[PDB]
Amino acid sequence: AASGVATNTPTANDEEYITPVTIGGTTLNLNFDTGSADLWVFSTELPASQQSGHSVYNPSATGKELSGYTWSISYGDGSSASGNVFTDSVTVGGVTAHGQAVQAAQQISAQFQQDTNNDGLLGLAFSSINTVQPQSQTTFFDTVKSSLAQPLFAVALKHQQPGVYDFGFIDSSKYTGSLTYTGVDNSQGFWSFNVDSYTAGSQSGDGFSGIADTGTTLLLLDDSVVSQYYSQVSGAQQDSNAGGYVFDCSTNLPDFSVSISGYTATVPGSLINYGPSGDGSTCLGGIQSNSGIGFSIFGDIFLKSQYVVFDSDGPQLGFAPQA
Amino acid sequence: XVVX
Ligand SMILES: *[C@H]1O[C@H](CO)[C@@H](O)[C@H](O)[C@@H]1O
Repeated sequence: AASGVATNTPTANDEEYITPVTIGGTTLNLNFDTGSADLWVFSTELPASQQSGHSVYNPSATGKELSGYTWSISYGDGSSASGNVFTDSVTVGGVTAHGQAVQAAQQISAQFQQDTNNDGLLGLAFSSINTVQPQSQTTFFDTVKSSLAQPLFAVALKHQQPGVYDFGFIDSSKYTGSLTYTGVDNSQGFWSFNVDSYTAGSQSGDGFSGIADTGTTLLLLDDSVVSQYYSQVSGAQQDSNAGGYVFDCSTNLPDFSVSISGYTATVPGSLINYGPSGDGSTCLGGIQSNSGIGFSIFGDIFLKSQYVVFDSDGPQLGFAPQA
Repeated sequence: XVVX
């Protein structure tokens, strides 16, 4: 049976986490995203000026092209990418997927052309939302799941420290106590779960649902919740230059917690200070609006406080405080 | 930050 550990590393301010992946012999730094199901990479099919600053995949060398297949993806932050498809060997933390579909970029939006920290994304959401056409393909995880010791992956994302992606096994030294599991609704292709209630510093409220997304930087919640939270932060104000609520970096922030199947997952106020807003001497809050979409995005801000198990049996998600 |  297989299992492996891939090490992730946060970029500046923990904006994103990158992990090396070897494709057909070439190592690329990818952003592992539990919010999507496409494995796409910068390739030699891109204009030479866009290959700059990146490690790129050369399909010609080792991939097998899927004639007539294309892919096109759009993310929540408005970025997008599109291209063609090849099958190749993909290795993550010593676990190799043979014949994995690799989406070679032909076009990338400005956000991607501006970010030299990654060379593409590896999606870990359910394969049901993979964008390959005419026939969708399976994610790296779905491709290898049957060969793992256990059909799950686990993640420990840290604040300005290397973290891990455990594939096929749980590392009990990564958390305190025992894990608590909750059921997942994969109907929209996400690792979606329910919270029974929340505590925002001195205020508590009713439950809601959200997705566990390693690919989103912040904790995105309903506007009501956001308001409630910053109403308790002396001098907090919205700053469009920064992207949301900002405050004095020295401010004492309240904790934020959610009740999940009887387990209280708490994000300490210190992790809610994202970092410099880069607009003077204010810091950006880790909690921001979800734009009225109807469900919350449990992004990296949240994940830095827990060890999370993504289990395909159920499916279910397990949580415990990071050790 | 991003939203992916
Ligand atoms: C993950 O688990 C596999 C199967 O137990 C081991 O062979 C591997 O070394 C790692 O512990």
